[PDB]
Amino acid sequence: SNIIKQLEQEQMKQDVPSFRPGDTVEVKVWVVEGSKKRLQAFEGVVIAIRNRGLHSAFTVRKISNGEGVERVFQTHSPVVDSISVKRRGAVRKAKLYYLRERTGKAARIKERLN
Amino acid sequence: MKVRASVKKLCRNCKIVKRDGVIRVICSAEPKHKQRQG
Amino acid sequence: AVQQNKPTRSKRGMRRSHDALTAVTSLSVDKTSGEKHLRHHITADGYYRGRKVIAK
Amino acid sequence: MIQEQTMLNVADNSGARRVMCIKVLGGSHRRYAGVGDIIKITIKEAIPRGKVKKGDVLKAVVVRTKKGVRRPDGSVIRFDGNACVLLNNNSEQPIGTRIFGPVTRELRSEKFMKIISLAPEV
Amino acid sequence: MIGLVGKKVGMTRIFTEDGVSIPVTVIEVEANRVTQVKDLANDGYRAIQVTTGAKKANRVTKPEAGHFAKAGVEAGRGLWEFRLAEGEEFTVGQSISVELFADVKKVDVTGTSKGKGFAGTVKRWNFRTQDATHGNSLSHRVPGSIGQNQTPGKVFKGKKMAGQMGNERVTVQSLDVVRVDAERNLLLVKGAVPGATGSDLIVKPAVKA
RNA sequence: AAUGAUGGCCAGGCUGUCUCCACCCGAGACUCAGUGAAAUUGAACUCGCUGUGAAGAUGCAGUGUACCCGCGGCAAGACGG
RNA sequence: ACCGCCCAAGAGUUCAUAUCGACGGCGGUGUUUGGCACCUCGAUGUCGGCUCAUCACAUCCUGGGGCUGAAGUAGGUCCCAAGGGUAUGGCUGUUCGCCAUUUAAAGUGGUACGCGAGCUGGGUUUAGAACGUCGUGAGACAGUUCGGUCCCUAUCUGCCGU
Repeated sequence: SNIIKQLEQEQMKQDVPSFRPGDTVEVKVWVVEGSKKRLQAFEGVVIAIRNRGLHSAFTVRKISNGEGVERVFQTHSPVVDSISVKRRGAVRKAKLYYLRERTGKAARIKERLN
Repeated sequence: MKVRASVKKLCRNCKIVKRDGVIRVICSAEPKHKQRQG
Repeated sequence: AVQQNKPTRSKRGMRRSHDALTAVTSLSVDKTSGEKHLRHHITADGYYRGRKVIAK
Repeated sequence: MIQEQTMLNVADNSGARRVMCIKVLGGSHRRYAGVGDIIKITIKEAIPRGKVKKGDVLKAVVVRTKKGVRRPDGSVIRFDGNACVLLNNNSEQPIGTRIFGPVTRELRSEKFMKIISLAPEV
Repeated sequence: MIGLVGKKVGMTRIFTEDGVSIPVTVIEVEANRVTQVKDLANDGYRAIQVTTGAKKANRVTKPEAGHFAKAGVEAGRGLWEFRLAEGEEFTVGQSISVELFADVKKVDVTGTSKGKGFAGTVKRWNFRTQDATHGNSLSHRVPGSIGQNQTPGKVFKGKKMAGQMGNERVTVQSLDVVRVDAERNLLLVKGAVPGATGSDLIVKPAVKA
């Protein structure tokens, strides 16, 4: 284990934001459009988190004007440039698989504004 | 090009060539005139 | 699902040739009373690694 | 990821809400094809006064499959439901005139450049 | 440039500057050693016998001690011949550097694969399944028919039969290059070498050119 | 009309029925101890390939190949029971 | 029987073998429909589906190559060439078949019309009951529809690993 330990001890991200399983999340993932680069939003909640270091995860659940295109990010892949928080969530458990089918008028959860 | 047991001369310009052991047909007049023993 | 012809006498031995038993012969000799005891086993007097454990 | 008779929603203004996978294009045995895959399928319904009628058959230019879409870091933008956008026989392009909902940038090559002109999303 | 093989450290996904992902093999190779002459001169074919690694003082046995004593060398984990390619040519006893993969652009992997014991035939060869219902008679995974009838009536040699597979040497050649650290003696490669993790697998510059 | 563990077809819901299978928990299968069976059985030191023959060869002619003996599996053949 | 080929009416606008052919002629293979009854009736389980195959080559695409009434293209024909490859659904037990739509393309044949001590049984040869028809009946129909029991703990050969 002490082999890659120094290898990738220098490849995990540098300044990741605040979330919970159910905190609102948006991974600005630099994607291919035309001939220039820009940032495009993917704002959502975490339903599923992986505290695994570089190969870990922090989950974003958007709503794509009715049908989303769902994303399993790498927090520590530089393809995730950064995260900018709009609000965190109030969660109990570890994995918010419920965040999906929960929609429209009730789809909300309050802010865990503490 | 024609292969059968029946090979013969057909026009004025050919050479039925024994190229080894099976009879043949060539043409030096027309492309149609080529055969071998069968 | 059966033999079709009855096997010979001699074969039966060879099939039995590897099943021969193997002797231990690696006796270990203790340092307190010298009672023969298996290496790594408390003696019949319940001794191993030399000392009187338990007590029976 | 559209296979024989795949449940199919429609992203377009043609009226047909119905399509169903029956033959993939581009090479024999081509099994799991989606994203930007074109395949043979048949229409099973339309809107009352639409440009297609019950029974008309066509292929597909996909924009959604329940499998979502991979991206440079191994990341994926994943589809919730299998909703799609058909194609012409000769002119290609979805037989319709107004399309809605997620497509895939993987369909971006100036051949489906028609749609990429004015979409709400991708 | 002979190949260099290591202990299958493990693996990683190597992260880059512009969104590049490189899940790479992780392997250990110490300063290698060629330990003998093989060629025309003493055998008539040319090869370079090589041991690498170390051994605990007490366990270097006298003849092998002499083998290394005659060698006068530290113990290494094993002696390998590199067949001399008319530019390849070594003699006993040298402790080696790794620069021999300066460019390579592709190397090998050959060694004991993951332990599996009797793997199932379904996995060894990608066979098919029968249906799980409508009267299946206890045949959810059998191989099915294998051979013909009163005609040749014998089983062709080589027939792919289920059984133990893997957990053994496995040559993996013509393999793209990703990265190394000579200063650390790792080998980190897009694509991960066979075997059990921690294994040695023959990594050699490409033989498919 | 109502009825039917009745015959045939078409909608809705559903989901590992399938493209295509992955993992996990239980009871056997494997090693050690003790007890301890059946169908079957001219006799056998019991290889492949061409050909010939009460006309589809382990056992014939010519011809290739192969150190002695186990253990876990598989089911083409022994016109297998 | 099939394919193959021999003759040259004739055709083919020309030109009997660009590509066809009268009437007649001589072969090859042994796969269709056939004959004969030498072996099996003190038991050699029938149609078809499913998994896994394998070779021949009278060559389907690819490869080569020639020629062509083969401009590019796309054909037609002849010689070489057997490494690799070779669709998904609906309709009926079906094979067959037909059809919808794809692709380089959906080659032809042997192997007990491969394969049940690896699976199924929907069809075809048992007992129930029906209709048409046929006889006085008993019942028949090779005419049609509904229902209906499948065993093996692997000695030897062989083959995969150890």
